[PDB]
Amino acid sequence: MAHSPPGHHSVTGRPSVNGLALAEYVIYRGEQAYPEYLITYQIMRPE
Amino acid sequence: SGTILIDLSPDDKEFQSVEEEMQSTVREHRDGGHAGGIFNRYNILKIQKVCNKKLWERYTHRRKEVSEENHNHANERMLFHGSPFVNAIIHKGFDERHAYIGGMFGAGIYFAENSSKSNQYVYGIGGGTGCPVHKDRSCYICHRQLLFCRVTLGKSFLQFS
Ligand SMILES: CC(C)(C)c1ccc(-c2nc3c(NC(=O)[C@@H](O)CO)cccc3c(=O)[nH]2)cc1
Ligand SMILES: [Zn+2]
Repeated sequence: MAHSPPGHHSVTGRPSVNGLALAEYVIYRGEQAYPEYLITYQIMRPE
Repeated sequence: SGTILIDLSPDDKEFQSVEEEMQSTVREHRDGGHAGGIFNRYNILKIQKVCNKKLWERYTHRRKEVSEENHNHANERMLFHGSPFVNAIIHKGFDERHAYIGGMFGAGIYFAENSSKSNQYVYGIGGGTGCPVHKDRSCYICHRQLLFCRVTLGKSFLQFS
Protein backbone atom coordinates (compact mmCIF):
# COMPACT_ATOMS: atom_id res chain seq x y z
CA MET A 1 0.00 0.00 0.00
CA ALA A 2 1.26 3.46 -1.04
CA HIS A 3 1.48 6.91 0.56
CA SER A 4 -0.87 9.82 0.17
CA PRO A 5 0.60 12.76 -1.79
CA PRO A 6 2.61 14.79 0.76
CA GLY A 7 0.36 17.05 2.78
CA HIS A 8 -2.81 15.17 1.68
CA HIS A 9 -5.03 12.41 3.06
CA SER A 10 -6.66 11.09 -0.12
CA VAL A 11 -6.95 11.54 -3.85
CA THR A 12 -10.02 12.71 -5.75
CA GLY A 13 -10.30 11.48 -9.32
CA ARG A 14 -12.31 14.09 -11.12
CA PRO A 15 -14.13 12.92 -14.26
CA SER A 16 -12.63 15.53 -16.60
CA VAL A 17 -14.10 13.90 -19.75
CA ASN A 18 -17.32 12.05 -18.96
CA GLY A 19 -20.13 14.56 -18.46
CA LEU A 20 -22.38 12.32 -16.37
CA ALA A 21 -19.70 10.56 -14.28
CA LEU A 22 -19.29 11.31 -10.57
CA ALA A 23 -16.05 11.41 -8.63
CA GLU A 24 -13.94 8.47 -7.46
CA TYR A 25 -11.73 8.55 -4.41
CA VAL A 26 -8.66 6.76 -3.07
CA ILE A 27 -7.41 6.34 0.49
CA TYR A 28 -4.13 4.77 1.59
CA ARG A 29 -4.94 3.99 5.26
CA GLY A 30 -7.67 1.41 5.83
CA GLU A 31 -8.51 3.15 9.10
CA GLN A 32 -9.97 6.02 6.98
CA ALA A 33 -13.06 4.00 5.97
CA TYR A 34 -15.73 2.15 7.97
CA PRO A 35 -18.10 -0.22 6.16
CA GLU A 36 -21.44 1.00 7.44
CA TYR A 37 -24.03 -0.81 5.27
CA LEU A 38 -23.92 -4.17 3.44
CA ILE A 39 -26.32 -4.02 0.46
CA THR A 40 -27.54 -7.24 -1.24
CA TYR A 41 -29.05 -6.73 -4.68
CA GLN A 42 -29.54 -7.82 -8.26
CA ILE A 43 -29.03 -5.65 -11.31
CA MET A 44 -32.24 -5.43 -13.34
CA ARG A 45 -32.65 -6.16 -17.04
CA PRO A 46 -33.96 -3.09 -18.87
CA GLU A 47 -37.40 -3.46 -20.39
CA SER B 1 -14.58 -11.05 14.60
CA GLY B 2 -16.83 -8.86 16.75
CA THR B 3 -19.04 -7.86 13.80
CA ILE B 4 -22.79 -8.16 13.90
CA LEU B 5 -25.15 -7.38 10.99
CA ILE B 6 -28.52 -5.82 11.84
CA ASP B 7 -31.11 -6.42 9.14
CA LEU B 8 -33.05 -3.24 8.35
CA SER B 9 -36.75 -3.35 7.50
CA PRO B 10 -37.81 -1.79 4.20
CA ASP B 11 -40.07 0.53 6.21
CA ASP B 12 -37.11 1.99 8.13
CA LYS B 13 -36.20 5.53 7.08
CA GLU B 14 -32.54 4.40 7.13
CA PHE B 15 -33.21 1.56 4.65
CA GLN B 16 -35.01 3.93 2.34
CA SER B 17 -32.31 6.63 2.26
CA VAL B 18 -29.61 4.05 1.57
CA GLU B 19 -31.67 2.45 -1.18
CA GLU B 20 -32.23 5.87 -2.70
CA GLU B 21 -28.50 6.66 -2.85
CA MET B 22 -27.92 3.27 -4.42
CA GLN B 23 -30.55 3.81 -7.12
CA SER B 24 -30.06 7.49 -7.87
CA THR B 25 -26.31 7.10 -8.58
CA VAL B 26 -26.60 4.52 -11.37
CA ARG B 27 -25.14 5.72 -14.67
CA GLU B 28 -24.23 4.28 -18.04
CA HIS B 29 -20.61 3.23 -18.46
CA ARG B 30 -18.24 3.76 -21.42
CA ASP B 31 -17.82 -0.04 -21.76
CA GLY B 32 -21.48 -0.52 -22.65
CA GLY B 33 -22.01 -2.83 -19.63
CA HIS B 34 -19.02 -5.09 -20.27
CA ALA B 35 -17.58 -5.14 -16.75
CA GLY B 36 -20.67 -4.71 -14.57
CA GLY B 37 -23.72 -5.53 -16.71
CA ILE B 38 -26.48 -3.68 -18.51
CA PHE B 39 -29.06 -2.13 -16.17
CA ASN B 40 -30.58 1.21 -15.19
CA ARG B 41 -31.65 0.24 -11.67
CA TYR B 42 -31.31 -2.46 -9.05
CA ASN B 43 -33.61 -4.82 -7.13
CA ILE B 44 -32.63 -4.26 -3.49
CA LEU B 45 -32.92 -7.49 -1.55
CA LYS B 46 -31.45 -6.67 1.86
CA ILE B 47 -29.69 -3.80 3.66
CA GLN B 48 -27.75 -4.63 6.83
CA LYS B 49 -26.01 -2.30 9.28
CA VAL B 50 -22.44 -3.33 10.06
CA CYS B 51 -21.60 -2.95 13.78
CA ASN B 52 -18.13 -3.57 15.19
CA LYS B 53 -16.89 -1.67 18.23
CA LYS B 54 -13.16 -2.01 17.63
CA LEU B 55 -13.38 -1.12 13.93
CA TRP B 56 -15.57 1.90 14.68
CA GLU B 57 -13.15 3.21 17.32
CA ARG B 58 -10.23 2.62 14.97
CA TYR B 59 -12.04 4.74 12.36
CA THR B 60 -12.98 7.64 14.65
CA HIS B 61 -9.48 7.80 16.13
CA ARG B 62 -7.98 8.26 12.67
CA ARG B 63 -10.81 10.65 11.77
CA LYS B 64 -9.76 12.92 14.66
CA GLU B 65 -6.10 12.87 13.60
CA VAL B 66 -7.08 13.87 10.03
CA SER B 67 -9.48 16.52 11.23
CA GLU B 68 -6.83 18.23 13.39
CA GLU B 69 -4.46 18.25 10.38
CA ASN B 70 -7.15 19.94 8.25
CA HIS B 71 -8.69 22.88 10.15
CA ASN B 72 -11.04 20.63 12.11
CA HIS B 73 -12.56 19.17 8.91
CA ALA B 74 -12.52 15.41 8.39
CA ASN B 75 -14.18 15.87 4.94
CA GLU B 76 -16.25 12.75 5.64
CA ARG B 77 -18.33 11.25 2.84
CA MET B 78 -20.55 8.20 2.30
CA LEU B 79 -19.28 6.28 -0.74
CA PHE B 80 -19.62 2.84 -2.37
CA HIS B 81 -17.09 0.03 -2.50
CA GLY B 82 -17.48 -3.21 -4.48
CA SER B 83 -14.95 -5.99 -4.05
CA PRO B 84 -14.71 -9.81 -4.01
CA PHE B 85 -13.49 -9.34 -0.40
CA VAL B 86 -16.57 -7.67 1.10
CA ASN B 87 -16.98 -10.53 3.55
CA ALA B 88 -13.48 -10.09 4.91
CA ILE B 89 -13.79 -6.31 5.01
CA ILE B 90 -16.88 -6.36 7.23
CA HIS B 91 -15.26 -8.71 9.76
CA LYS B 92 -11.62 -7.56 9.65
CA GLY B 93 -11.84 -3.99 8.40
CA PHE B 94 -10.16 -2.36 5.41
CA ASP B 95 -6.39 -2.81 5.08
CA GLU B 96 -3.66 -3.22 2.44
CA ARG B 97 -5.13 -6.50 1.15
CA HIS B 98 -8.13 -4.54 -0.20
CA ALA B 99 -6.00 -1.96 -2.03
CA TYR B 100 -5.56 -2.18 -5.77
CA ILE B 101 -1.78 -2.00 -6.28
CA GLY B 102 -2.21 -1.33 -10.00
CA GLY B 103 -4.83 1.35 -9.73
CA MET B 104 -4.77 4.66 -11.61
CA PHE B 105 -4.13 6.75 -8.49
CA GLY B 106 -1.68 4.43 -6.76
CA ALA B 107 -1.77 1.43 -4.44
CA GLY B 108 -4.80 2.43 -2.40
CA ILE B 109 -8.43 1.55 -1.61
CA TYR B 110 -10.88 2.89 -4.23
CA PHE B 111 -14.42 4.22 -3.63
CA ALA B 112 -17.13 5.72 -5.85
CA GLU B 113 -19.99 8.16 -5.75
CA ASN B 114 -21.64 6.14 -8.57
CA SER B 115 -22.96 2.86 -7.14
CA SER B 116 -22.76 1.47 -10.72
CA LYS B 117 -18.99 2.11 -10.77
CA SER B 118 -18.45 0.00 -7.64
CA ASN B 119 -20.73 -2.65 -9.16
CA GLN B 120 -18.04 -3.16 -11.85
CA TYR B 121 -15.67 -4.57 -9.20
CA VAL B 122 -18.02 -6.95 -7.35
CA TYR B 123 -16.53 -9.82 -9.32
CA GLY B 124 -13.03 -8.29 -9.38
CA ILE B 125 -10.97 -6.14 -11.72
CA GLY B 126 -12.97 -5.34 -14.83
CA GLY B 127 -15.77 -7.59 -13.59
CA GLY B 128 -13.44 -10.61 -13.59
CA THR B 129 -15.14 -13.60 -15.18
CA GLY B 130 -18.56 -12.54 -13.82
CA CYS B 131 -20.76 -14.40 -11.36
CA PRO B 132 -19.47 -17.68 -9.90
CA VAL B 133 -22.44 -19.73 -11.09
CA HIS B 134 -22.96 -18.55 -14.68
CA LYS B 135 -19.62 -16.75 -15.40
CA ASP B 136 -21.82 -13.85 -16.53
CA ARG B 137 -20.74 -10.26 -15.82
CA SER B 138 -24.32 -9.21 -16.60
CA CYS B 139 -26.03 -11.90 -14.50
CA TYR B 140 -29.57 -10.83 -13.56
CA ILE B 141 -30.02 -13.87 -11.29
CA CYS B 142 -27.17 -14.10 -8.85
CA HIS B 143 -27.16 -11.89 -5.77
CA ARG B 144 -24.43 -9.22 -5.51
CA GLN B 145 -23.20 -7.22 -2.52
CA LEU B 146 -21.77 -3.69 -2.21
CA LEU B 147 -20.62 -1.71 0.81
CA PHE B 148 -21.90 1.81 1.56
CA CYS B 149 -19.05 3.21 3.62
CA ARG B 150 -18.21 6.18 5.81
CA VAL B 151 -14.90 7.55 4.41
CA THR B 152 -12.56 10.27 5.70
CA LEU B 153 -10.97 12.24 2.83
CA GLY B 154 -9.24 15.08 4.74
CA LYS B 155 -7.29 17.28 2.37
CA SER B 156 -7.82 15.47 -0.92
CA PHE B 157 -5.44 15.76 -3.86
CA LEU B 158 -7.39 16.81 -6.94
CA GLN B 159 -6.56 14.73 -10.02
CA PHE B 160 -8.20 15.71 -13.31
CA SER B 161 -8.92 12.79 -15.66
C1 LIG C 1 -7.87 -5.75 -6.62
C2 LIG C 1 -9.07 -5.77 -5.71
C3 LIG C 1 -8.69 -5.78 -4.24
C4 LIG C 1 -9.87 -7.03 -5.99
C5 LIG C 1 -10.00 -4.52 -5.96
C6 LIG C 1 -9.73 -3.63 -6.98
C7 LIG C 1 -10.58 -2.55 -7.22
C8 LIG C 1 -11.71 -2.38 -6.43
C9 LIG C 1 -12.60 -1.14 -6.64
N1 LIG C 1 -12.18 -0.17 -7.50
C10 LIG C 1 -12.93 0.92 -7.64
C11 LIG C 1 -12.45 1.92 -8.51
N2 LIG C 1 -11.19 1.58 -9.12
C12 LIG C 1 -10.50 2.30 -10.15
O1 LIG C 1 -10.97 3.29 -10.61
C13 LIG C 1 -9.15 1.68 -10.50
O2 LIG C 1 -9.39 0.35 -10.82
C14 LIG C 1 -8.44 2.47 -11.57
O3 LIG C 1 -7.23 1.83 -11.86
C15 LIG C 1 -13.15 3.08 -8.72
C16 LIG C 1 -14.33 3.25 -8.03
C17 LIG C 1 -14.82 2.27 -7.13
C18 LIG C 1 -14.12 1.08 -6.94
C19 LIG C 1 -14.57 0.07 -6.13
O4 LIG C 1 -15.64 0.07 -5.52
N3 LIG C 1 -13.79 -1.01 -5.99
C20 LIG C 1 -11.97 -3.23 -5.37
C21 LIG C 1 -11.12 -4.32 -5.13
ZN1 LIG D 1 -25.18 -15.82 -12.15
